[PDB]
Amino acid sequence: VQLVESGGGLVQPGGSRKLSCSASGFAFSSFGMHWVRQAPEKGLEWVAYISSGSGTIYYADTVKGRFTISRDDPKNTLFLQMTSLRSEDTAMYYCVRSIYYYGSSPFDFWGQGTTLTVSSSDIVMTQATSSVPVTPGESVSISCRSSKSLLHSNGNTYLYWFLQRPGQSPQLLIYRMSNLASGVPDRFSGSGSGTAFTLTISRLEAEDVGVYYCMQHLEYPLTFGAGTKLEL
Amino acid sequence: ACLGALATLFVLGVFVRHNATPVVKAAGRELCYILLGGVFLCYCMTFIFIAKPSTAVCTLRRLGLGTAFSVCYSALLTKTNRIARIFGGAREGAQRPRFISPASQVAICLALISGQLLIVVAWLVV
Amino acid sequence: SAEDKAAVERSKMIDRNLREDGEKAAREVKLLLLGAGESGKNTIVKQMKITGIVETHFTFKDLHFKMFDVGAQRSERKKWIHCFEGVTAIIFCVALSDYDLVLAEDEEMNRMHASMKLFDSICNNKWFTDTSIILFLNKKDLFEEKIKKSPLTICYPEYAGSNTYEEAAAYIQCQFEDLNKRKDTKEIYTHFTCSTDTKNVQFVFDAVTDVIIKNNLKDCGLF
Amino acid sequence: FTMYTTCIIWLAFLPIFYVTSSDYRVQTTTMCVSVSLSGSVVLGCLFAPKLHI
Amino acid sequence: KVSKAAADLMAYCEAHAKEDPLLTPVPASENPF
Amino acid sequence: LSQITNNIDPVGRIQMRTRRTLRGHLAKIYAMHWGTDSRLLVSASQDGKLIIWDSYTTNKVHAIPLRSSWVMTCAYAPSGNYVACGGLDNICSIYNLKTREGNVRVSRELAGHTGYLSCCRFLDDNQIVTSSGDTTCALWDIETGQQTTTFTGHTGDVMSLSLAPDTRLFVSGACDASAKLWDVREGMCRQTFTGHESDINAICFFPNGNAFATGSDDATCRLFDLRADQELMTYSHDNIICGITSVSFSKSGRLLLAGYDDFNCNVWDALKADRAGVLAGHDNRVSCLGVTDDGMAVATGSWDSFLKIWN
Repeated sequence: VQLVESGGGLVQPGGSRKLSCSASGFAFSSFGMHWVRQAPEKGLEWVAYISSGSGTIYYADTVKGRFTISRDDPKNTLFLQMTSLRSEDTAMYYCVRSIYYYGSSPFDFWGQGTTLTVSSSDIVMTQATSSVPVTPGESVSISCRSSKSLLHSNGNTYLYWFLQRPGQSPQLLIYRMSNLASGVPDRFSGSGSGTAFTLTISRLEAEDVGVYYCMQHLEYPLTFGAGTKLEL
Repeated sequence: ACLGALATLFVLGVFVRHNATPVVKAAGRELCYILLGGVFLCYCMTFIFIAKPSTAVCTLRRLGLGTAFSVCYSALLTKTNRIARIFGGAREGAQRPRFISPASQVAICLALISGQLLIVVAWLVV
Repeated sequence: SAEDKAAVERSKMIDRNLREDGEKAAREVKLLLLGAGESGKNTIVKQMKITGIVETHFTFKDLHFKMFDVGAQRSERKKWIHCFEGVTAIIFCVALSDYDLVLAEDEEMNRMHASMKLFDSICNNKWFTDTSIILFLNKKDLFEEKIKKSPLTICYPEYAGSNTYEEAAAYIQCQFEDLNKRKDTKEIYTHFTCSTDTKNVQFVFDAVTDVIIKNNLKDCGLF
Repeated sequence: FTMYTTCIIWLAFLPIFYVTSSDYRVQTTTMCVSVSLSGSVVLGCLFAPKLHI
Repeated sequence: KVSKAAADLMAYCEAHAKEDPLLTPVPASENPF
Repeated sequence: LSQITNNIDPVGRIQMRTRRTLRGHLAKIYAMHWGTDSRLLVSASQDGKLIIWDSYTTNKVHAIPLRSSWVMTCAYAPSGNYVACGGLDNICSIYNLKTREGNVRVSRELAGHTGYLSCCRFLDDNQIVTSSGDTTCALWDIETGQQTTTFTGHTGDVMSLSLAPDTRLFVSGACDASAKLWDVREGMCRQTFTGHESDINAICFFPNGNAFATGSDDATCRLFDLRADQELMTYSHDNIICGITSVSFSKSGRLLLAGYDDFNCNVWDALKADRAGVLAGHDNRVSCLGVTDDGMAVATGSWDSFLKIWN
């Protein structure tokens, strides 16, 4: 149930350290894990992914051949080796679980992660807005675009929405842009065509200051984008 | 060789005449059939060895000798493997071991014969 | 096939897990138990290591035995037996001393007659034609005492013989082994059981090994 | 037992042809009788239950 | 009456027969199976 | 009445082939209940497992073990969140599908019967109904795990149960050659139908909620209504001797999907009373016929560990 990370601190570019994410309270042998990081100035970016049960491997374009990740089900741990570190990797690494099947809820629960500082084909998707003032209780309708048509052969779109509250884990809001996940109220309504997407929120509540992010799962590269922040 | 072929034909006939008896049912029916075929092919090879040597006849010799030996060897190997199965199955759980059906054993011995033919033609083309 | 790759990988993983579980289950031979009420069930299920039916599992000589005691079943036998295909053998527990007694169901039929009717019913069905039966004979000392006290002529009128235990046991060995239509595919293994002669699991072990060997040979036509 | 007998027959016939391979003028004639003896040995191994019945 | 029930069942089977793929030649391309 | 049903034009000989070959089971299949979304189905293995198969992509998602090795039947919730399992140990386990921190976890074990769970069904998320083997097809709850209504009135034992789209009534056939129409509200039996000789193996229900068909082991099917109190139509065959073990209806109700023990199934016509098509292709006898709510798939659960969608 919990996802606790440890092993952070000040490191040197090109050094060595051991990072793990301890998790207990679920079937770790039937849940794929991600390592999506969050930079303080740059949006999230997925780097690596292991299938459920030490299966297939998924990497990014600028990481293939540099990083190495292993898992241990009897030990229930994740072994990460950080080598050839650059001065531009300041981010918040997460230990997020996911399961994929018919009607599943991928990226349901996200980890906490630890921070670290240092001294001195591909699918891309753009956003619409950056930071606009939104008053609570106005039925906000957020829009988003894409660079591809979400018209897969199965007959459903692949657009997940996430929100990072201050000091709170980036929990899931809605999966497949048409089915609400667990832990959210019955106020989000997602729709749109294969290219453009929209999400209406009526009867807003307090603490709605998190930034919204979108994610597509048509291919291996997972890009969140810049981010559309909401003000008071 | 003619006497051996006659004996093989007679024993094959007396095997196929009565098949409901447990004597011929204990060993593999298809296995004993292919073993008798391999013995008959050994006798045909003995016939061919005494003939006018020709490139076609000589290639037929080179293939048929190995084929006739390998058929008998693979039939005996399959029979003894089934005997190892009956010996080791009672010690383990109550499950049907892999490759137990008669057609599966025919496929296995035919694959062994095909491998023998493959290696003999791979050395023949040189 | 783009986003469904994880689904197919999880399907293959759980399919490998199901195949492993099925191979582990096939390693455990399944046996059922039948008989009358209190026919010697506790004497054989209490020596092993171990409403609805009871299912126990015990390892012996690197072999897992899964015993299924039906016991009390309010429903009729025609239903749960009709859906019991895939078993190696069955067990029939009876007590030879239950020949002078009458069950408290009709006060007109003998307990041995009811056991013979149950045997003829479970041996003349389309589901237990290739299944063997292992007969357990519980409380043989009670049967010896009864045959020393009773001449057995009241239970079987057509029987004729002296007053002893060996010939009566032999007649029992030839009374439950002829109700079946054939003996080539319906082999029967009979064994005695009492307070003494502990560790009778060797007999059932030999019997299950023999029946699974005969089944594997009949699969390939070797039998 | 018959398989072991056939195997020792093979192991006994192998040096026979290994030493008779010299002077191939007679080896070309002994090949036929050697193959015939091998076929007869296999026939005996197979028909021992048939010969007993 | 049994005739009224039979007529009602026949009317229901004839009126809802358009949305039943078991009685109509559905194309195999657009069908998921 | 049999004269007014002879004027309808015959639908003719219909022939349908298989769509998906659900391979992976290594034991017998006794019940394969279908969901409401016409996409997922559940299948009850016989060794230790219960697999919720997919129909379109044909890929398994949850193959969950059970404490009971023998699973007599299964039921899939209309919401797709819980599943009910039969068996002989009188434990109708309710597994939670959409659970947090895990794949599938058991919610409650339903105990308190003496027969055997033969056919479970779900009225809603919580209020569920079972059909035990000791002539007690009582209703159950999930929150408390105790019975609320007990249905009696069958002489022998019951081994079949079917619900209604109205969810207020449900008919169930027992092994005494009688199907009783119980009401969930009052708990009593509205009417018990008579006219068949052999036992009722499995029973179906008409889509509208005014008729049903029972599966008798006498090679005879009957179309019995709810307000007529009389058998309307019968379907018999001469060149067969085995009886139907599972009956189902399509989205319209004309195609009666019957499953015999001839290692195949048949499609009867509810008006012409003639065998439209024969669905062969099973090595063993079929045990269940699951038709979707929209007639998009007709799955079969024959004992050969093969689920064939004949649509």
